[PDB]
Amino acid sequence: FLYDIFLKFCLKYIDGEICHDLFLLLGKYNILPYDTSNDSIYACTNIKHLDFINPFGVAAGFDKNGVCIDSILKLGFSFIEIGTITPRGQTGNAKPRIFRDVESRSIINSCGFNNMGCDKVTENLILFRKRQEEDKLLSKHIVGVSIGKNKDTVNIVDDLKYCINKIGRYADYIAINVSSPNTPGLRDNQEAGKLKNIILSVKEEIDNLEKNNFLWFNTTKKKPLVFVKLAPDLNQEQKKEIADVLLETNIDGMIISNTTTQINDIKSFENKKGGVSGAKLKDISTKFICEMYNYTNKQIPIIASGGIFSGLDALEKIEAGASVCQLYSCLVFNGMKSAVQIKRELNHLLYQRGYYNLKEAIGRKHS
Ligand SMILES: Cc1cc2nc3c(=O)[nH]c(=O)nc-3n(C[C@H](O)[C@H](O)[C@H](O)COP(=O)(O)O)c2cc1C
Ligand SMILES: Cc1nnc2c3ccccc3c(N3CCc4ccccc4C3)nn12
Ligand SMILES: O=C(O)c1cc(=O)[nH]c(=O)[nH]1
Repeated sequence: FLYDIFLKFCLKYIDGEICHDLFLLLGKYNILPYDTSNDSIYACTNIKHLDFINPFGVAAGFDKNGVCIDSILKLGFSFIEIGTITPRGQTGNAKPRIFRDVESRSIINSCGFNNMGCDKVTENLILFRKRQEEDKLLSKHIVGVSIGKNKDTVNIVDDLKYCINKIGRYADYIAINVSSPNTPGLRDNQEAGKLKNIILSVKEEIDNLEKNNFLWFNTTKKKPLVFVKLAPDLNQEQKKEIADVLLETNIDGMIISNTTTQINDIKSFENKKGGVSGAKLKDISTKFICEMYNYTNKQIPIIASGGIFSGLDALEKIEAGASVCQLYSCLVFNGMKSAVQIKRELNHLLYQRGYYNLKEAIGRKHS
């Protein structure tokens, strides 16, 4: 209630990234609210060995620098994708680079990987991983890392392999961000051939950490899984071309999806630069989940992202083929209550539809 009144005022009177930097500060000093519950095993999901306590996690770009991991996870989430991280720190693009429409529940952003750099973020994860040893309440909470490239870097691979060698020992999973619209020429890395080299080189570098170098100082105590974040602005030819790469390279998951450049039906996001996230992306990401779940013949697990605000929105994703649901615009528009309400909303529906558990619902639309 206290943070909900304050968030409403924030959305209508204070700048989007000031708000964002303000709440993250109230997180680093552990004064954000808490969601206490062991979470019903009813909603338990998994991607290989990654055991999620609940199907809801916080998507990348929220805790870019991993300075707020404990307080964000303590809001009722099972996992956090920290990043996107780049080898060297970046100030990103010119501000204001975050805008929101309340009536249509959407966000437009041209951040351009604003982060402290892989080395500083690694130290921030080391400190959370050290806390995770003493604090038992965060021992089953997964932390993923989204790895990217610096603006001026011509060879994406060198940057991705750099990131692995520093933060790889502390990640439960590594997300390859090849879908940023604010990093010039990055979506060109989603092309079948390039992505095949990317995934393989990234997987070789994770494998090499184990070959060359207690070691896995993460939740799993195992080597990080590899996920790729895909852009919704692709043709059917590319989406199927990618599927063959993901099936052959054996990617451990695929995050569907990132922000869109296609949504131009928002009047307040007209001449603002960046990708649109929120309630407008909802249907676009679900159909991309659907397409990819059948282009990859149900083999590659899916991490849903794009317009998830409710239990019905969450079930829509799970049934399309999603194993986990990633949040972002829900935390922005609905506030701190997001994961409490959405777990509750979903559990009501899982019972109402008659599923014994969540794992029974994954891809049941295609049944
Ligand atoms: C301000 C902002 C920054 C973002 N930065 C990143 C990022 O660094 N890496 C990433 O993979 N996604 C990033 N995203 C995309 C989110 O992870 C998410 O996929 C997107 O917001 C769509 O989900 P939503 O509709 O639930 O918000 C960003 C989104 C916003 C609004
Ligand atoms: C209000 C508001 N107007 N714009 C934004 C915004 C923009 C980008 C990312 C997050 C947020 C955000 N959240 C609100 C929820 C939350 C929870 C934990 C840690 C930080 C935050 C910040 N609140 N917010
Ligand atoms: O850092 C950004 O600007 C960014 C990255 C990403 O993957 N998606 C997004 O919309 N913004």
